[PDB]
Amino acid sequence: EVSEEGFQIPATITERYKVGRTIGDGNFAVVKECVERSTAREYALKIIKKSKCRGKEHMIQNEVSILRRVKHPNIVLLIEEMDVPTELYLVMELVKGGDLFDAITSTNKYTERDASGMLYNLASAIKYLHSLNIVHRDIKPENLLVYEHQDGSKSLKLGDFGLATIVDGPLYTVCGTPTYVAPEIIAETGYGLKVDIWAAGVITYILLCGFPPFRGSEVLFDQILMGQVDFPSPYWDNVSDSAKELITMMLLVDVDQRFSAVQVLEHPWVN
Ligand SMILES: Nc1ncnc2c1ncn2[C@@H]1O[C@H](COP(=O)(O)OP(N)(=O)O)[C@@H](O)[C@H]1O
Ligand SMILES: [Mg+2]
Repeated sequence: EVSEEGFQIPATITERYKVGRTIGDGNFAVVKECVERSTAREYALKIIKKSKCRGKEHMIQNEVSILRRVKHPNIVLLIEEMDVPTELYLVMELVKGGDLFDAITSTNKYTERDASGMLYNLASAIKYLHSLNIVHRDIKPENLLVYEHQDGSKSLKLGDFGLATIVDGPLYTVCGTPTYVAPEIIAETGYGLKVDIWAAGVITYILLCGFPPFRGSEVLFDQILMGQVDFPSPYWDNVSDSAKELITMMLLVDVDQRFSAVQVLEHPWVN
């Protein structure tokens, strides 16, 4: 069985799953809808194209090592994995509401009730990862999935563990998306778990006004290193002081003063 992209879907996958349409894509993966034949239950099939070397070998990947460990309602669950020489197949929980990048483009901005609930979901996921010493390093809207409840309410689920790792002393790899990257990453002075809180702070800021706190014009990186968070008029005039205070504590350049996920969850705006 060959997909439209040319993927040679393993026999064991096609035996138990009916592979459907592409529901999402990224730089490294193609994600499809699929249906477990025995139950008619829907799942997502994530297909990761592995990095090729000279010769017949392919480079090894880290994502499954982290995904196997993580089980939380605000994290996309891994169901099964199938490694073949050229690609890796991941059967995951299907999140029918799509991603937060498309949601933000469609809706523009959110109410404080909606944004606070979304931050509670994200900070809940981060608290759980940080309890396991796992830093995600790629928290941003395209990696957040919108779960739609039977009553119409929504919850966020964190996905894409492609850059995730274990923090056992400071990390130095410069990685991430400029809009969401913590100043200590760009500064190359050593970073840890709280780069995820900075990313969450940037997302919360975007949810309430529709644009990021550091937009640049070099100026972008200088803005991030200085960390001056502005709440410009009229866009932020009707937003509460409580929301602004929490976003400020999440976007502190001083990592020791910056909130932990626990401190975010304890803040009155998310309670
Ligand atoms: N489990 C899932 N359920 C529904 N859609 C999913 C999904 N996992 C991923 N997606 C969609 O596929 C896109 C890319 O998947 P992701 O895991 O982020 O791959 P990547 N590393 O290439 O960026 C996501 O932005 C989202 O639109
Ligand atoms: Mg992604």
